[PDB]
Amino acid sequence: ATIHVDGKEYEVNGADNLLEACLSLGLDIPYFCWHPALGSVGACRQCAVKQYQNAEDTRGRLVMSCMTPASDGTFISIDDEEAKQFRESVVEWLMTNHPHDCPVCEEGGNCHLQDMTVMTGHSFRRYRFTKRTHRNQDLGPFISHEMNRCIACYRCVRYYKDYAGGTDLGVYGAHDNVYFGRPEDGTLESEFSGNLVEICPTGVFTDKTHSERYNRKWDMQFAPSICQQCSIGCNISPGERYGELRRIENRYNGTVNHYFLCDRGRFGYGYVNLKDRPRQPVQRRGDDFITLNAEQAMQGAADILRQSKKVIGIGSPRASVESNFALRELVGEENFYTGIAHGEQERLQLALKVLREGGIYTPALREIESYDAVLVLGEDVTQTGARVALAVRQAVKGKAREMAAAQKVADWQIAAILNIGQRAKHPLFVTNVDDTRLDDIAAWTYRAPVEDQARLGFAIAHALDNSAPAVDGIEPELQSKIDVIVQALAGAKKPLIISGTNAGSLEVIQAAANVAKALKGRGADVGITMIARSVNSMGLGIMGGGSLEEALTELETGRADAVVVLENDLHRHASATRVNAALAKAPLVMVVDHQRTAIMENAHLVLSAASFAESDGTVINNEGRAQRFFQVYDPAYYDSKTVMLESWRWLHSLHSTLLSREVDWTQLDHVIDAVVAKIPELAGIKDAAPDATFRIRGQKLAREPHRYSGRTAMRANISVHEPRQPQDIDTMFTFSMEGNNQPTAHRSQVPFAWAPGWNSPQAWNKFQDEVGGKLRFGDPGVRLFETSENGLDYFTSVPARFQPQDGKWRIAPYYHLFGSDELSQRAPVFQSRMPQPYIKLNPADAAKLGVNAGTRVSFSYDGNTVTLPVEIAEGLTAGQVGLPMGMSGIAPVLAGAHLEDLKEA
Amino acid sequence: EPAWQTRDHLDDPVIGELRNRFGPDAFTVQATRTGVPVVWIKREQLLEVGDFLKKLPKPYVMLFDLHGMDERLRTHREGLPAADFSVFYHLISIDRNRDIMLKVALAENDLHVPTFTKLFPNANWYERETWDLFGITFDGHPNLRRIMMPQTWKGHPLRKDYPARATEFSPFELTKAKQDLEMEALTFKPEEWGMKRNEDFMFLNLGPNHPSAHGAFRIVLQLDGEEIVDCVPDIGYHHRGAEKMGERQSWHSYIPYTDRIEYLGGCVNEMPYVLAVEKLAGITVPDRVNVIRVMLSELFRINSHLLYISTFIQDVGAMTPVFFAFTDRQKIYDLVEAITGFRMHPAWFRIGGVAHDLPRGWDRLLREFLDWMPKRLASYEKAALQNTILKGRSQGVAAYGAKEALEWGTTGAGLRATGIDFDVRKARPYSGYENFDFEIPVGGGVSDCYTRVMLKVEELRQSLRILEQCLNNMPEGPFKADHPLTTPPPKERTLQHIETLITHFLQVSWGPVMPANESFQMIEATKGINSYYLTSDGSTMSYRTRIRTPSYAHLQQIPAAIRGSLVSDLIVYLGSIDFVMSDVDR
Amino acid sequence: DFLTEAHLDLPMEFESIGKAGSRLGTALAMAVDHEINMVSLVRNLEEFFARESCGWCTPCRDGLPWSVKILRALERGEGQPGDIETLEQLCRFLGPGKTFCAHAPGAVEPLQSAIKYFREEFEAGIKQPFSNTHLINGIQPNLLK
Ligand code: SF4
Ligand code: SF4
Ligand code: SF4
Ligand code: SF4
Ligand code: FES
Ligand SMILES: [Ca+2]
Repeated sequence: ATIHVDGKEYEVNGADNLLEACLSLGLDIPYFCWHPALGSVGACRQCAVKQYQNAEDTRGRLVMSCMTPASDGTFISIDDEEAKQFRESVVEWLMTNHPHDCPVCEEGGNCHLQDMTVMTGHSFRRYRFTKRTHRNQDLGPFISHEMNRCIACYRCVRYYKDYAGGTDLGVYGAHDNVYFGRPEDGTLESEFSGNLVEICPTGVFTDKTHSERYNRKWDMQFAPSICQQCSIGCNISPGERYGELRRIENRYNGTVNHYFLCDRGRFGYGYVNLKDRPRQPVQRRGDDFITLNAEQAMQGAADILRQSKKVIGIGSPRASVESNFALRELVGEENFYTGIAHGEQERLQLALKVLREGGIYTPALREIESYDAVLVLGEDVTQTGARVALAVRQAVKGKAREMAAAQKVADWQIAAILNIGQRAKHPLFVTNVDDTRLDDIAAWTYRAPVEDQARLGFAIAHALDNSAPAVDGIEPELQSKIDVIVQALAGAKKPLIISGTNAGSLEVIQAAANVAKALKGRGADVGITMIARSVNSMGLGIMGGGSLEEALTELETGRADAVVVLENDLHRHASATRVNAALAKAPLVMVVDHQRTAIMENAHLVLSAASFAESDGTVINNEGRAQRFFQVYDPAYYDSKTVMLESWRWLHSLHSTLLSREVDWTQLDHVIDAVVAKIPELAGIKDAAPDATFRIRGQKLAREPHRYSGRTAMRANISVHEPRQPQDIDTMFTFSMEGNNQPTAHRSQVPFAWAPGWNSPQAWNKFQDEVGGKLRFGDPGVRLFETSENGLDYFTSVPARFQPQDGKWRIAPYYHLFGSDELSQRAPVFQSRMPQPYIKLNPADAAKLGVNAGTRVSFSYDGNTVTLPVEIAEGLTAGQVGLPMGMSGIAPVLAGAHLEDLKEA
Repeated sequence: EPAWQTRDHLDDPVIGELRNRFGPDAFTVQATRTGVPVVWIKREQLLEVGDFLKKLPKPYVMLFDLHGMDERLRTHREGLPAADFSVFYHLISIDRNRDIMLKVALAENDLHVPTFTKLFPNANWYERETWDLFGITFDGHPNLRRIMMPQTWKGHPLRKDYPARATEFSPFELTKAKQDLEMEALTFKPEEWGMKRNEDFMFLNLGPNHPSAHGAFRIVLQLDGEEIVDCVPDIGYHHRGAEKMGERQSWHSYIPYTDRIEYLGGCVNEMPYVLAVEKLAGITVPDRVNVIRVMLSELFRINSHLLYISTFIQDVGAMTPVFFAFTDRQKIYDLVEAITGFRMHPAWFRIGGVAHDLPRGWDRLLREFLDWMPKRLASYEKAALQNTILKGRSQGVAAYGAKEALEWGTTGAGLRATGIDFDVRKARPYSGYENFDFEIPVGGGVSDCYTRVMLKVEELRQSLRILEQCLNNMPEGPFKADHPLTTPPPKERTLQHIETLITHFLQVSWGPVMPANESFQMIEATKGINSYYLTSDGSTMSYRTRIRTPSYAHLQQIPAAIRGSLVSDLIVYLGSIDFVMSDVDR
Repeated sequence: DFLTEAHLDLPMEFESIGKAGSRLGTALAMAVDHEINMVSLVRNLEEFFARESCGWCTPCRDGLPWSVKILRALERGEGQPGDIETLEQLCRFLGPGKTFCAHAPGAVEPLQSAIKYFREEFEAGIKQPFSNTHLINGIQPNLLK
């Protein structure tokens, strides 16, 4: 398609509207109510241009560039006098009721309305009358509400209802008294409600967790990082001021997590700012806790490790690839144990075998939205992999998208698309032990135990392909539902099967693999997605090693007299009493961690490791994509006594001091090269990000904006002399503003989006090749493995049906986005959002036990009696008791286990 | 058509002459807001174009400026030849009252240009600075050594990949070995500086500590007895990195740094920068703004000229007029403090106007100064300036004609004492200087020390006349333009209107967004012609800030004019130039 | 749009009333006598149109109340200079294609027809000088001439 903007010819896409096409060309058109992820509605009337019928036309007519397709031979003008006057008039009309609030507004300096007021050239007020006002609502602990600043652009309601699928936010009222919020005061119930702080172009919805310790955008030190709160691996921009992690912003990755994060990643960063974190190496000597610096810590640790007869290392899926590899090199490959349980490791290795050996393509997070039917087996996606649930919602709305496409309606005209596809949607079949948050859009939901969900998957795979093993004992109603699922999956051009290791069942993963293989054998374009547990679960599975139980037996038998635990609390993967006894028996325990865990009391040496905000490294997400996260700030810049290093730095220096009695720390690229050389399965992490010698025309990449302030006063209370700027020898970024952050710079890692005239998160449009697409020079991250040429065989281990045995209670896992993650519960802002710890019971089981809803019952697990209140779960199958996984005192390894003497306290 | 409009200047006769001489495809005409024809010339034709411009019927006789630009980070290079670096040559024809900017594009690896010193001798120091700050080598230079930074310096400071701030570098540690090594570097060696040495040529060191108000600097002197056979000035001891700070500060926040370029000039130094930024922004200031800026420029011009005359008289040997001239400076300082709130660096001019309105009672203080000044000036003349000992120390000392002033880029009183009537306020009028009735004094043809001092006295009297006209006719109106890019907006509308608050919020935090263009403004400063050449890449910071100062030209003209004279003649010549080392180094 | 006595001899067709600068509409004409002030009538019309906006799109929702407040100021004689220019710009920028639907063009048709035909009644409301800012002590204002 050929367009002519202000007499200049451009080649665009005819399927795009004029606004996104002109923004992709670098032209500036003001806009409020259009979003690339949400489509065009024509509400704010800000994107007006002047369209001409032909080339020799002078009058023209004001059209809206978001509502006008960028067809071939189009003639428009942006800098026309009438279009400029109308855009300034629209800004003026929006400014008639706006409060004089910019100094006391958290959106100041980050405001789209500020940028568009300046861009339209409106700086003189002639409106002399009153301004309308609105009371505010309490929207919970994460979102702060201020309705006076609203411009009625309907972005919040469109995102929250059409895109996110939420129900409790809406628009109320009339002509100029439109109110946007909840019908009553209460917490916003959506798991993706935190994206409202970037969706809203004004300061109506603001980050309250950031608003506590608020600082402006220009004062932030930003980094490109990966969110560590689950396995999806969404790209984030952590921003820091005065030595504390101030905010998490969404970093655009067109392949993974383009515009949106979930609430756990956006608000669960508060564990970094905890005051109980280790900041210096501490050595235990009797009842004394001697604080050392790094050199004598390495010397002492080297002597005690050299005096030991066998040293073992227990890793974690929390730690990066480099840190786990450094521990594995320090203790040896045969003495390296993964920090997860045997069942967790078996499920994770089976998921990895399915992903990189099953011959079925694993889609990216953005690619999930283009699938025609979704079957979720066992995995509570909204509570474990929430962004996959959001992409599943988009894939479900794909049917309305294609129905509107069949009527020659453009893909950006979202209102007509939703009008045509009223309630028709792509098939979604979710299985769980109880209700999920995807039940409102699911074609079917199966509330059953994990054995029954696995049997349903095996029956689906057998009905799709008769070479798969059959299931005997299917009820006719269950057979009818299986036939419905099979008829939906067989007629889908792009079926998608989503499972994971959080269900606590190997057979669920086997059934999902069988369904994917049966769909692949029919020639369908089937994709499979496995949801892991932690941020680097896939990387720890690829690296491999023994389980935690083998390490505990090695400690208990006396064969290992020294244990090095890397960033693992060890209570989430095994029983606490066994771990405590095995660690107390060992004469040397060294815990390398950034959080104050419970096993540090028995630890002889504690190494103050760095979190993701203070370290660089590589993490492998659930799809096998290696992603590099970069250090945000130097911990020792403010507190000069703080000795907090990277975990791989700690362990590599320890290995060097053990081998040659000299302290060499590392460079990060050396550890990357060591990983690539020693582990050929992790050889793709070299190309995840360029090395520390990468420059943009000779200069580094800036972590903080060019208008960063306070440089001669941030440390003036400690010392009036300005200290040395922190040097970054590990990566290509610099701890200063003397770098490159141009939108046209040839790079893939963007610490933050800023353009002249675009201070809001809309500068990502300037940082993309086309608006709403990918990054201009490719998205960061590289897939570790390609799709295999040949697949697996059918798993013939069909489990027997769930039999409720008397006196034993099967623990059904319940996951919560706020509470199940290990580090997110440590964030103090989560405790208001974290649920109370209950236990779920069937009505029949509660009536048999004589217990009501809310009464306290006590159960003993591994000789430990604990009491919890009771809810009555209607969808939970009898013979099962429902436990919330990852909570205080409930380890995630309890999923799929059994319970004894569960009785009323 | 407004004066800030983008023009290609294809109607200039020099463009047609170059078309008829070198051909249409030989060069590229660039449309800028500089007001000058910008011609991108190929490198191998640069000396041919220079010869052709030097041999025109009305020739381009003065190399106004010569410097470089790092074009690697420049994104908006539409209509421009492909370049990693560029070298620009600003040349002035006074007979036509026109000027032209030649530009030579350079790749990153082939950073060599033919030297321009065979056509203009000021290209020596200009190319030495261009090599020092950008690494561009000039083939055929007599000595291409560093002129701003020490010889033991690594890297070129004005490149875009060079870190600007000292906090980026390690803090300054002075050890014994470091002190010895840097003291060895400052030692003078006859062979390295191109002295080209008789068993009697002794060597003399003047600085670098300097007992005068105009900076600290060195002159190394080759002496036959008392006669100066050769000399080369050593500068760079006062280098503040002001252009690198221009690339480091926003448009609004750079104005205090523009103040300290010529620290005896103040608002005179602020004027060309804000005029060039207003050209970039498309801002035409109202008439009251123009009259206020003219009034403050003339006040600071009288201050600078008073200090210059007092310092010259003190350097001759009479020490009382410095006391009285600093009392008159205190009267000027009273008025300037009342208007702006500061004495020497007011930083009071703004993009689109001035920081505040004139306070109530400014006319009273201007009346006291206008009544005070002329009797004091007449007493200065009768007590010291007509003294025959001062005349013997000054008349005929370091004299040059129109050709030597033109070939060395000398401007101000040194140029006008050669008889050349070239003042910026009358040739290329700016800031409403065409509405003021004043005369431009000129000399007889010879630029003595005494002739320059008497000319500066005459411009002091003419500035008093301009101040009287400003006092009698000051318009009633706004002190700031009504443009959306007026930085900052008027304060009360910021304090009670949300759109004005938004404009102020974004203009003082992120900075105002100048659209990507090039602008240029030259003004008649207190010491000559001062110019700002500002390249904007569409951001809130300057992509390139080039500050041309006349003191650079005068310090470069010193060895040609003081050769064959005495050391006391050199002291008198230094006292009669009206320079400062911040102007030289900046 | 309002029409005068000279337009009374016009056939009630779409093309005939359209060529006079008005619309045939529902063809139910409403007659205004000499006792009715045009400013009060247009204020009533714009108050109806401003309170019956659906709130979707910016120009109607945020410019009809501005016209209502300007007409209220003109009704009590508190009008300031530039009010009628603001009303004319509100007419021009709320026409067809500028708003999401046709409610606001029909809103601004009576306002522009009354400004065109009965401007002397709108001139009578402008009595006070224009004042948007109050004095702030210690800051000299920008006296825009
Ligand atoms: S939302 Fe934007 S325009 Fe409104 S008060 Fe906040 S910063 Fe100012
Ligand atoms: S609250 Fe924000 S996103 Fe919602 S309509 Fe108002 S300005 Fe738009
Ligand atoms: S889905 Fe997972 S990786 Fe993404 S923001 Fe949420 S917790 Fe972080
Ligand atoms: S013009 Fe129509 S769509 Fe726009 S706010 Fe008014 S009634 Fe609603
Ligand atoms: S962006 Fe087009 S009308 Fe809102
Ligand atoms: Ca580091």
